[PDB]
Amino acid sequence: MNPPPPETSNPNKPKRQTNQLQYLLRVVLKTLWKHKFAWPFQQPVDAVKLNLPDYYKIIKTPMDMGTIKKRLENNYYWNAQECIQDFNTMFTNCYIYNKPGDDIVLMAEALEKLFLQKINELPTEE
Ligand SMILES: COc1ccc(-c2cn(C)c(=O)c3cc(C(=O)NC4CCS(=O)(=O)CC4)sc23)cc1OC
Ligand SMILES: [Ca+2]
Repeated sequence: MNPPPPETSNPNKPKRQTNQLQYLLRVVLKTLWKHKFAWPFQQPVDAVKLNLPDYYKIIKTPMDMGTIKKRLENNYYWNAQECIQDFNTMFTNCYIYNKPGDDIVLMAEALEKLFLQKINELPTEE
């Protein structure tokens, strides 16, 4: 079985919007989401459908851009660092689970490169 997906809201977690969080949704996530290689990362890994019975034996901190998108839309994060951590977790999971130089790894590496280019212009907190 698949695990439940990561939460995208939590009534006990303080919510916030900041201009860096806006930029993460409006520019960074937008750019990655529309990229040709986004598709394997737009939703939680369906280990059942993909026949990966060991995926969640190995990956205990799953993350995907669909979750990140909903979190941003829900103002789930307190700061940009929390969101950046989620992107980094998503990339890292892909590197942990897959052989180096598998096509999925190259895709994640391309998205990570673009991610860093886009966050290079993250605005100051105003
Ligand atoms: C909607 O279709 C997909 C949705 C998600 C994925 C996918 C996403 N992510 C993040 C992964 O890490 C991932 C890993 C996958 C995979 O098949 N890996 C195995 C084959 C390559 S390996 O031997 O390096 C490790 C085991 S499929 C997949 C692949 C899909 O189609 C191929
Ligand atoms: Ca392949």
